[PDB]
Amino acid sequence: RNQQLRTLQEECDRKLITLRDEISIDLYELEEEYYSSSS
Amino acid sequence: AKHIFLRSRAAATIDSLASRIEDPQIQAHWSNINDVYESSVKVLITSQGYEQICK
Amino acid sequence: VKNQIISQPFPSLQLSISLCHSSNDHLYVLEHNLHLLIR
Amino acid sequence: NTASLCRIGQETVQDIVYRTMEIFQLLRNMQLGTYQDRLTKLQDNLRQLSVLFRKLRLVYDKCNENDPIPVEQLIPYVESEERREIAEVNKKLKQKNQQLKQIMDQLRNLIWDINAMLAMRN
Amino acid sequence: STLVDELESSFEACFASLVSQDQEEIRTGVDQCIQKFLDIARQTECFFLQKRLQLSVQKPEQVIKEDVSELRNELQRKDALVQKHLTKLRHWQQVLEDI
Repeated sequence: RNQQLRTLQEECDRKLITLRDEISIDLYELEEEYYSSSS
Repeated sequence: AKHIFLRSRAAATIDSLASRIEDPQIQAHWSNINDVYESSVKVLITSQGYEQICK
Repeated sequence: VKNQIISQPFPSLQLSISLCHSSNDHLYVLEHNLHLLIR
Repeated sequence: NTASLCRIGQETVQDIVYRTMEIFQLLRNMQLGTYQDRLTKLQDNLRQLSVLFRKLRLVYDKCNENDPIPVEQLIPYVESEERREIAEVNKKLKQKNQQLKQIMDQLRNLIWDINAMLAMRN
Repeated sequence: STLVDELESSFEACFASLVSQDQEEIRTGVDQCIQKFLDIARQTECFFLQKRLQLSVQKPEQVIKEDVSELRNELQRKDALVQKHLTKLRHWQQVLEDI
């Protein structure tokens, strides 16, 4: 039961890593969209 | 707790800078990878039109 | 007092730590990390 | 309107100048089947160069079609309803900047939550 | 007057170093063409500095036309991203219920 749940732990780690990266990309895109305006 | 509070205080200072001073432009960027105690952030205050020259 | 660690780290800052014993505003990251600290 | 055309003329002059340095940058990469790609690339580059030359001649005639008033009126000596639209939309775009500012502040709180997750993940 | 012509005159002079049918001519030839070519270019800027400052001070309307023109083009690109952002916002919806 140890490695079986550790595989799910690492799968969720990869999922949260991808979500964090994708999100951060959206945040930087929004930031440079605001900077595209003269502000 | 001191690390979180000091990051919040730095955020408060940079938000005061952003809201008070919008003249050149304000840019704040943060490292995507961080330590538990120390961080590394980038602050840019560069003019409105010719930022690519004043490097 | 009984379950209340009232801490004053800074002269302009103070925080409460409570054993909420329900016997059935808040930051979760500290105790969520503390679980891994004791693990 | 004509000021926008003069700005377009200035930017097309910059376009030809950047075109000149990019031609000198591209041609200096080759000295003496890889040769065919570079020459086709430079042929497309000079085709676009000729198109840019003719279009700057066109916009130069377009900006030179109208000038009677000469220079030295330009030195600043010390001795209608579109303005309502400008005044009303300036504070709307400022309000939009603030409305996205609170949103990105909430995202800042989210990213300060998420950077501590990997900090003590192990 | 005819300032493009002496500008484009220096263009084929820039080819004089390149096209033909001991190094000292080459360093001079690639120089004085270019230094006069940056001469002939920076004055067009100051000529353009003259021409649109003429348009800046002789009339105030082409100033505010281009001021509206830059903010409308900012008004779209502001709106261009936010419901793009919103559609994107809808994207990590189903990305996150995968567990």
